[PDB]
Amino acid sequence: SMADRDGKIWMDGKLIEWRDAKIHVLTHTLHYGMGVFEGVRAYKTADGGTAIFRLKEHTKRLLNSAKIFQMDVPFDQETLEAAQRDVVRENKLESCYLRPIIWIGSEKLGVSAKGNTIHVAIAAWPWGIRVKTSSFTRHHVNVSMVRAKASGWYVNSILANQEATADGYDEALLLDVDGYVSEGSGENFFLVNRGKLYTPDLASCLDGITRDTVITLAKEAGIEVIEKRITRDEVYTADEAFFTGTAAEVTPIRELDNRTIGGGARGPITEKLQSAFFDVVNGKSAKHADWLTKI
Amino acid sequence: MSMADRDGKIWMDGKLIEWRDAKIHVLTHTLHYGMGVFEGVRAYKTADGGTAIFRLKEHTKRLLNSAKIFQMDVPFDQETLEAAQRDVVRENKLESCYLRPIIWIGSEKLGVSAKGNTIHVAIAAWPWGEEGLAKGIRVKTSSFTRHHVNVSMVRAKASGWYVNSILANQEATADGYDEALLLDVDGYVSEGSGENFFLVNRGKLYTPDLASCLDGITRDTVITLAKEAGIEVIEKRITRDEVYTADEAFFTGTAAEVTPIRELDNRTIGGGARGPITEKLQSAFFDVVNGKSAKHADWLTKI
Amino acid sequence: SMADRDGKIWMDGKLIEWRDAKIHVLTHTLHYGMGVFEGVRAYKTADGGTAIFRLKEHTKRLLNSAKIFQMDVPFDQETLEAAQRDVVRENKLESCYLRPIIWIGSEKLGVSAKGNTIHVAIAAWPWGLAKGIRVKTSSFTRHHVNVSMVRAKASGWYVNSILANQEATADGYDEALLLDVDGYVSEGSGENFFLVNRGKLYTPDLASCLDGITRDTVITLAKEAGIEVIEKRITRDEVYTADEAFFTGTAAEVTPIRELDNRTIGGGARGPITEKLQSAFFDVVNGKSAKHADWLTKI
Amino acid sequence: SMADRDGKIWMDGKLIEWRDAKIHVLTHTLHYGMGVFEGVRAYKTADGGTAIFRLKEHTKRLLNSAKIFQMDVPFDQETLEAAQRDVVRENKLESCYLRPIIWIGSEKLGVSAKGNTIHVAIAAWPWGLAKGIRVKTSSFTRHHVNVSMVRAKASGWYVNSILANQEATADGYDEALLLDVDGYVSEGSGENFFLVNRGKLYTPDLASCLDGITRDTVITLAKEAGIEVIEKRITRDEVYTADEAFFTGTAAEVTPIRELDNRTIGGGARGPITEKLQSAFFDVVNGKSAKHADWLTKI
Amino acid sequence: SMADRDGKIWMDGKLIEWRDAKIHVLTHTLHYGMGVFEGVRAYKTAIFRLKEHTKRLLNSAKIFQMDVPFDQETLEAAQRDVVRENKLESCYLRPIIWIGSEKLGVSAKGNTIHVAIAAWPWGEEGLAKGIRVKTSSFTRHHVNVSMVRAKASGWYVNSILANQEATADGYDEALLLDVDGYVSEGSGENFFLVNRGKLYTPDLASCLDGITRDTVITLAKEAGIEVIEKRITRDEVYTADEAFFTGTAAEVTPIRELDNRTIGGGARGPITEKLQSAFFDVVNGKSAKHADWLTK
Amino acid sequence: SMADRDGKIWMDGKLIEWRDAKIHVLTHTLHYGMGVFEGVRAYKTADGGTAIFRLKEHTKRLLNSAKIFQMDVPFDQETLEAAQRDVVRENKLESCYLRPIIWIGSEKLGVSAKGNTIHVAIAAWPWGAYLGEEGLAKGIRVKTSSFTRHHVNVSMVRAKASGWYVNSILANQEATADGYDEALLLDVDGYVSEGSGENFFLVNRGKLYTPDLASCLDGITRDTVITLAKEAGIEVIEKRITRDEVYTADEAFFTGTAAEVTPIRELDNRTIGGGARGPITEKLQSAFFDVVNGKSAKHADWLTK
Ligand SMILES: [Cl-]
Ligand SMILES: [Cl-]
Ligand SMILES: [Cl-]
Ligand SMILES: [Cl-]
Ligand SMILES: [Cl-]
Ligand SMILES: [Cl-]
Repeated sequence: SMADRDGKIWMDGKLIEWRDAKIHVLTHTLHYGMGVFEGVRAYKTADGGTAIFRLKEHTKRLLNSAKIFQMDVPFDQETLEAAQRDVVRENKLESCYLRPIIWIGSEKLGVSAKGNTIHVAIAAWPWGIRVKTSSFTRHHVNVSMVRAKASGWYVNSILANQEATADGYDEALLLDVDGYVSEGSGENFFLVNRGKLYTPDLASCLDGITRDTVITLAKEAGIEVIEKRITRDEVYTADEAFFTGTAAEVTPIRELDNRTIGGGARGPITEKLQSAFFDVVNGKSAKHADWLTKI
Repeated sequence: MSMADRDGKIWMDGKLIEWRDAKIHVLTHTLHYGMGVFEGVRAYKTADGGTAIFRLKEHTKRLLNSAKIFQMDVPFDQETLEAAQRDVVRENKLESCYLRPIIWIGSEKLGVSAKGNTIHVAIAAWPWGEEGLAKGIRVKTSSFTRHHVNVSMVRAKASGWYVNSILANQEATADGYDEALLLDVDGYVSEGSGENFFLVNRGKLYTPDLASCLDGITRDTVITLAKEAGIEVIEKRITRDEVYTADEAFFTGTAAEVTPIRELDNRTIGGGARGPITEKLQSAFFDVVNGKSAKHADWLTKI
Repeated sequence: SMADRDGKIWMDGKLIEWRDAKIHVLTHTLHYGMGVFEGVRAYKTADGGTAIFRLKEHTKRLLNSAKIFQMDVPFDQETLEAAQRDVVRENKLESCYLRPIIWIGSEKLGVSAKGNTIHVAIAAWPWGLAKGIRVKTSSFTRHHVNVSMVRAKASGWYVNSILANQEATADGYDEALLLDVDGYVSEGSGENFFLVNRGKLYTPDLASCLDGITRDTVITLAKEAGIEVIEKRITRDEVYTADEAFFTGTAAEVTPIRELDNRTIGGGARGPITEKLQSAFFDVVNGKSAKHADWLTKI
Repeated sequence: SMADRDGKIWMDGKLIEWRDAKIHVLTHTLHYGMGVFEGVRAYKTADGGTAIFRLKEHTKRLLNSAKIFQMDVPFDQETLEAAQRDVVRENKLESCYLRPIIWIGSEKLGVSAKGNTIHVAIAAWPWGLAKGIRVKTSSFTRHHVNVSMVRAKASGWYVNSILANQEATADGYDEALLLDVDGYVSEGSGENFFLVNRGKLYTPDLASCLDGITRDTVITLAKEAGIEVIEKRITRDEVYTADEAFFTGTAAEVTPIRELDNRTIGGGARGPITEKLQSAFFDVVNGKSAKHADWLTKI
Repeated sequence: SMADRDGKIWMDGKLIEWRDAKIHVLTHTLHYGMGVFEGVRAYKTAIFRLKEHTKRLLNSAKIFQMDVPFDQETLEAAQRDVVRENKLESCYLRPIIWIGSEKLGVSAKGNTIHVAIAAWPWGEEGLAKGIRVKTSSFTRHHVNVSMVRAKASGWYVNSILANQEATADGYDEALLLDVDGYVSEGSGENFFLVNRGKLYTPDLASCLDGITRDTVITLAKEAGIEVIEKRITRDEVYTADEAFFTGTAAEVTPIRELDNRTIGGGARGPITEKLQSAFFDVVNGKSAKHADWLTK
Repeated sequence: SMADRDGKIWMDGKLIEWRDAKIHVLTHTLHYGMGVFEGVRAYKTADGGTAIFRLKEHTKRLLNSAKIFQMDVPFDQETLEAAQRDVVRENKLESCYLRPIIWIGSEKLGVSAKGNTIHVAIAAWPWGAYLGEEGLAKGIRVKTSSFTRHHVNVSMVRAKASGWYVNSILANQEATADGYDEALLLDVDGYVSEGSGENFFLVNRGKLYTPDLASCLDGITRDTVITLAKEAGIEVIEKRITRDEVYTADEAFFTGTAAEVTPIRELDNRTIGGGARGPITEKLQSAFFDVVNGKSAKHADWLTK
């Protein structure tokens, strides 16, 4: 169990024993879906030291998700950044994944309840493919607030992922309400064609930090980056395709809907970009030193 | 105080436990990812002094159907869950009350796509708008759009589904209205943030088709009573401006019962008060839930 | 010119000379399109009298159109039903067409002006069907129900109708048919649409189309004759393969459609259900129907 | 009252007295919505003179709007420019707002009227900014681009604006922001919409929104400051999390938005890029810019 | 091979030998998709609803403004003669109308409108136990892009794509949603669901106006079953009492699972069984009532 | 009749007599619409030679269309490039039109037949530019269709497939029935997509605008003109375009293999600009003719002789 572990969790202003990070079943977010979270990675750098990747941007995105929902968080940004470093340090972790989550408490359990506590907890733990286009449609931008990385949004991801894996695929790819490629269930989507890098415009899809990272490295590598509406059959005829996300970083996609992408192998743009990414997270990059925060 | 900090009994994973011991870890799958399902059920103090749950079979069927939509294997069958609900009312010494069964995904693995998590079940209950029911309420059309039927499984009564309802209800209430009315992605009226919507025009009863909206038990109840009153019930696509010109309008829901709407977007609905068909359906609904109907005695389970 | 006539117009409470029914170019409705109107007919009835068809319902729809716009009309329904009759009476008209219109006046220009006078004016003037018309499906799409309030009969909504109708008549067709934003048949540029197939009467559901009073009249008549009426989404190619089709409107009445997009509808002339409904309609407007006498108001 | 004033209106070829600018209530545009207008300003300049801002571009847009609707305007561009200056000059106006309007007359009052006169009239009259306004996202949806011709500045277009604007003001906000049919931000009820993020300027692509002359002025100024301008689909929650946001229009000039849907924008006052572009805009309209002197016409 | 067989095909007004029914590769329909066809069955008790199929055929040509140089009666007799001359009994008839080889522009007019009719002899436990269906990730036709009442060669690419998607992952058939996300139909069948004793089907909207559908609707009504045409969500299927497909090929086929969710008890439902039996009793001439649906 | 002619057609690996290139009526693609084709030109060039224009990209696109449909084409790309060339040479042609087509054969005729032969054929024939010459010089009259262009998750719009053309036939017939030269289709959202066989361009204030590659086809002639435009220093913008943007544009034109670069002088009875071929259109048309006629060192690899 992830519940049954030795360690420390930061909760509501202090470190507590991991197993004591409990709440009641009548917690608003459990019933109604309004809570926000992040996924942040720490890496063991070439130093031998450990640093968190883009800590500032992730924490700002967390507080912005809360802002979208008018959730007043009782901690400033600096407290939350320091808390995340503390969780890595006091758990004696090196390469790990951090999960900050902000949720609405147990005072009142109507839909419309106001006056519930806004809770915050932070835990951490140590830390090409075949893809199938999902029969489930990606979020509508005036139904769901797709810039807020919110607990309720993942039902659609779960459904899509479960569909893909039940039939033996590695991951799902979702189309938007107009039938264009939007994203994977937990990742942003990219395609390579004629030496140029394409990605769905920032419309229905999440505003990813790994996406932002890859986009910037591509421009610095002199690769043209185009944001546009992409049809499923552009993917089938692309030269390369890949996913980006905090968990997996850059994953090449060798097949969609049983149509081989390019030669079926990892492509040279995908490799150059994957390498440039490795250099930046292992702290072998002078240019992007400010993306790594040592614990 | 707080809903967590109470004396009584909650049924959880097969047994009654003390209320305060119904606890989950913060790394619980549903808390992070939104896939969980719940019901809201009412128990009423009936005309004969007793207590009875209203449409327990149908709510418990719907709960299990919601889990089925999500391929959540519930480790308890329907009969067990009906009996557990009656136990929670009994052992908390409740009369008129609200029941809240909830099924969620546990703490074993915390990826999006983790499989082999425990499917947990809990049932809590607690005791249970006089002006609104009599005079009607003021409703505002929301700027947020109701769920798309191939994005969200709108027949499944799911935790994640409610973000949209909170946002719409917060907008209405911030500007001083009683409730929100949401339109679907094509601009037709769908439903309230926790209620189904009806309108009356020239002695006929209209409701949005069972398209983007929840398949509501109170809705089903009111439609059956309407038909038993010889009232034509028509499922159709309804524009916001049909509402503005309707003879009457109202909401239905387990919490909401039958709540008349006297105003939408600052346009008065008919005479500005409870309408005569709304009152008739409201009144027949109250007879059925207070155990004063012989026809619908089978909708009440003594508890 | 419609402006240069003898006779009387009812304006803001009283009968005035026709030519004196004038407003300033800085009238809010002229600039910004928020005004509402109606079309109502009077007929010569079998007994030689003259009577307005469904006066109550037309006036209700007019005050409802205002209500939708939150336009506070300074006259009640009894007053506007009385005034309409007065306009027919004083202009010595028999068979004619009435045009009440309610608009926002001249005190303040600017989109968001509050405090303008809400004016009312009623004018009236003297006023295919056996054969069938040729129709063209428009390349312009009909109103979205959350952009325009389609239950309000509003000045601004008719830009769309003008574009469609001009597109049709420029290429030699009689009228346009408009599809909705989903590609399904909605209505003509100023009339509701019906189709007949295997003895049943179909018509687009009351979604984006106008709630026509002629539409309602003909639905009622159809039901009373034992014809099944079905309101559904209709594709253009159900029209091509239908047995009959027609339009309804106050000015139209029931007009048969013999061709859509150069595909012949049925045998290419007026069909038998259309004929029966037309005949039923004329019995009601000419005062031959005891059942429906309260649809006619004498004077 | 805007009808009851001293001054002169240019109408159908000549200056006439202001109160003589009258039309009949049976005027086609009043009933059916197809007429077009333009909003133009004259500003007092730094040399003490007075000039109209982008007269040539506003007049072209007006004539384009009529073209889109196939309204044959009986005056050429040069005549209409001279006419607008004559209206400013002859009413002894300095800082003012000018409103050329073109509409369809009174000869026939059917929907589909051929051979109505195309009328033209021009009037003019004398004519928050600092750390912003509070905006509410409308429940009404913005125009569909194949139902309404959104490039044509059309009387009927404004009914949607009036509805959104009244909804926002009724609840105590300053203005509405409208989403398009797909849920993306389109524009204000009378202004275009811009957001700033990470030192770049974003605006909804010219899709469902108006082709603004202030919008154009501001985009040009931005690019001349070396600010990157990107047209893209913008979600409402992108605005909640943006560094800055503002509106543009002829009447609004550049108005900062400090709050949308009770979410503070940035720090909740006017932002640095908005202030820069606002200052640049005022430098150009007050004639302090040699570079953009050809945007001003001496009166 | 279907091209290499003993028999007769009726083509452009006369019976020719089967292997003689040939066209050139520069045939307009082959390149541009505008052709129309039918599927008709004959049963051992009779062609089933020959008049109605032949009328739908001529209506499809009409929608496309394809002038067919034969009347309905001629085409009805020809179909009868094609079954006869191949000495067929239980069989499938395929009339096809297409556009010939005169001009290969998109916009070419003055191409010949050809007609050919073939037939050939004609899933028990699928009919008995029910099938496993997968909701497609391809969307069903838009009704102002494709003329969905016309049974048109080009309309079948969407069907093929979907069917292949479903079969590749081991399902029996695909189910397609429309552009709005509602249940439309299978790749060659109409869709029905039963709930609380009542029969539901997507409204005639994006779906094909099926002859088997119509048959089944009429039997249901005669049996006193309420039939409702409405928009249906995919999750309404998952929680339905019963579901099935109708089609000239599919007859009445139960659906026992959709997207790995069991429908009701996982077998053929009682209202499905009753409808399927009414259907087979009609096609095998065991019902006086509907005698005028069979030709002999 | 295109069936009744002297010449050679390449079919399933061989040159045979034109008239022998026959199939049965029971051919899957005739019934079900799954087949794919190209249109490709050859021109007589500056030195008396003749060359096929962008053969590489037309043949890669053909095979990609098969890919999208999962049609296993039994020849690789080289053989098909050479086969197209063979067919121009043997029929002794110069300025001509080539039509390769890949279709599903006659073994099984169920919808989901998954065992047919994948057949391939190439035909070519001559092209007379004078008959379309005045449209090229003076521009054409276009009518917005009441039919909507393909939805990108119903039809695979990057596959140039036999079945997509029903929509094009319908729109074209509607335009030509009422006396217009061509149709313009709007997409499911009301924006300008393309003509029934051509990509659409607009010019305004010196800049070149075209519909984003969304529901419209990824035209080789579209790509050719965008490239030439960028090389001439013209800003190119791919955006959503309303129909009233065309009514007020300074110039407009269609591109396509058949249509080359064809100006549009009127849409929906609204004159485009001065009502004649505009200057930018003329420049880009001349650059296009320069490239196809072998008058450009910059794009010499687009011609195979
Ligand atoms: Cl993550
Ligand atoms: Cl509830
Ligand atoms: Cl009328
Ligand atoms: Cl303005
Ligand atoms: Cl079949
Ligand atoms: Cl071509």
